[PDB]
Amino acid sequence: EDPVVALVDTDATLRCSFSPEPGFSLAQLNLIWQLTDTKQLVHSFTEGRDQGSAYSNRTALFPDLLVQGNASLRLQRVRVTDEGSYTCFVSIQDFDSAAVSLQVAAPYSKPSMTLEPPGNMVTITCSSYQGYPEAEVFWKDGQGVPLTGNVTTSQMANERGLFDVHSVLRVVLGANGTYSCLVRNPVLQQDAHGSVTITG
Amino acid sequence: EDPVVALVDTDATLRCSFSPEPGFSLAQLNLIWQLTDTKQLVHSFTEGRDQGSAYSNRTALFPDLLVQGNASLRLQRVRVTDEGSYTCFVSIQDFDSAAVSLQVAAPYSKPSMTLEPPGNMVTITCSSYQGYPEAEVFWKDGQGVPLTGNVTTSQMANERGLFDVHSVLRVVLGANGTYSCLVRNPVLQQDAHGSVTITG
Ligand SMILES: *[C@@H]1O[C@H](CO)[C@@H](O[C@@H]2O[C@H](CO)[C@@H](O[C@@H]3O[C@H](CO[C@H]4O[C@H](CO)[C@@H](O)[C@H](O)[C@@H]4O)[C@@H](O)[C@H](O)[C@@H]3O)[C@H](O)[C@H]2NC(C)=O)[C@H](O)[C@H]1NC(C)=O
Ligand SMILES: *[C@@H]1O[C@H](CO)[C@@H](O[C@@H]2O[C@H](CO)[C@@H](O[C@@H]3O[C@H](CO[C@H]4O[C@H](CO)[C@@H](O)[C@H](O)[C@@H]4O)[C@@H](O)[C@H](O)[C@@H]3O)[C@H](O)[C@H]2NC(C)=O)[C@H](O)[C@H]1NC(C)=O
Ligand SMILES: *[C@@H]1O[C@H](CO)[C@@H](O)[C@H](O)[C@H]1NC(C)=O
Ligand SMILES: *[C@@H]1O[C@H](CO)[C@@H](O)[C@H](O)[C@H]1NC(C)=O
Repeated sequence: EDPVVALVDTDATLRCSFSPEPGFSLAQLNLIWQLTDTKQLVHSFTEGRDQGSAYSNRTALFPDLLVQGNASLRLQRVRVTDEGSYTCFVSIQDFDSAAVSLQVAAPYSKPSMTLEPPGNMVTITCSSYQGYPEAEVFWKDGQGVPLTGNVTTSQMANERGLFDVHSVLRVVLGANGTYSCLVRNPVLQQDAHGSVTITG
Repeated sequence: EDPVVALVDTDATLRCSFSPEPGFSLAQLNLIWQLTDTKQLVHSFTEGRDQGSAYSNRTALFPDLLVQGNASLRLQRVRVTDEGSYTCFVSIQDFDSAAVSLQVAAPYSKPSMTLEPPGNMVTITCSSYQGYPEAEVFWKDGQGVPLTGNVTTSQMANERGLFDVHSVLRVVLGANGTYSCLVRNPVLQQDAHGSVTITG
């Protein structure tokens, strides 16, 4: 740049320039015109808006032209007082984002078993403590095979969000049956079991 | 990214990343970690400083590692409540500057001439009005040749900064002399003159 010569009482243009990326949008652009030496503010374009002229009320941008990278300032009704160096600061912000999901877990304790002590309906109870998230519960006999029966299973969360699972199987008996509870944590893939065996 | 699995009561790390330019410095970087859905603030690094953890007091950056582009966040003493998606916003600011100097000008009016009316010391007076900046003043005879003599020249600025120049030449007379004043504006390179001619 050479200096800009302006007749007193006329309007003048102070050049400034940038090269915008194809992405570009004015919400990115942050633009300050300042008196070089003092660093007093003259005109600003920030946060997708054209703020005013700061003190003068005699300055303007070419708001239709910014997006194309013209940050030149227009100074009106020039006067001796305006003489000096002006500095144009142009900051473009490129914002990127990434997301990350946190999955929380806790293990369930070894279950504790309970019943009402051979063609009779009896109830077995599986209780396992303080795991997260909700567990998958499986009842099965001693050779891995699902037990038939009515099972009620509830899972109750404490103050800290952790679950205690309480699962109740009502069965009719067979003289030699083992009965098992597997409490699974899907997320950790940890398995907890207990089992009663009934002969007599 | 896959999701991050954290045992309750342990510490976990949420990854985030950037690729910095060789220029790069932390005063450029603006960094927000937010709960994706709510958009509540978790942790920020702005204006060359690491602001705190926002609400939790359980979060940290790796401040020694930012400059290399690691914006990962450390979450401490994890709990069910923390479960969710987190979003990391990374804005880098590249600031450029240019300076432009405004040189103001105004033209001087045609000078007006005055004297005390042939081997006598007389005084001629050049007055020119409202120019800017200070002018160069030249006294000369009628064939372009500098006049010898004592010249006093003063330049006085009005309310608006503009100069009136008043230049006084004291000469001894020669029976046939033309006397001239050239008032020059260096900046505009406009010349203003007046002249008296003296026969009798
Ligand atoms: C940013 O956009 C600006 C807004 O359009 C551009 O400004 C324009 O620039 C063009 C090309 O250089 C100028 O065209 C020239 O204008 C002069 C007229 O004389 C000057 O004096 C009057 C005062 O009476 C004042 O209005 C201006 O300062 C004038 O420049 C002609 O002699 C030339 O032949 C030619 O037509 C436009 O005048 C100018 N417009 C304004 C309002 O300044 C600028 O070029 C762009 N900058 C960048 C970096 O891209
Ligand atoms: C940003 O910088 C981070 C700070 O150093 C980097 O984090 C480090 O990443 C390395 C490489 O992947 C990890 O090394 C692995 O760590 C695990 C240890 O188990 C995890 O569990 C404990 C909880 O008890 C917890 O401290 C962490 O979440 C652990 O990751 C090992 O099994 C691996 O073999 C290997 O050693 C560092 O542990 C990790 N440090 C921390 C504090 O997280 C990160 O890689 C950088 N990110 C980017 C984008 O560059
Ligand atoms: C600047 O302009 C506003 C109108 O937008 C006006 O209210 C204010 O008084 C002006 N200030 C000066 C110093 O001219
Ligand atoms: C966060 O930490 C500051 C100490 O830096 C402490 O004064 C403030 O009470 C903390 N807030 C919470 C909610 O723990």
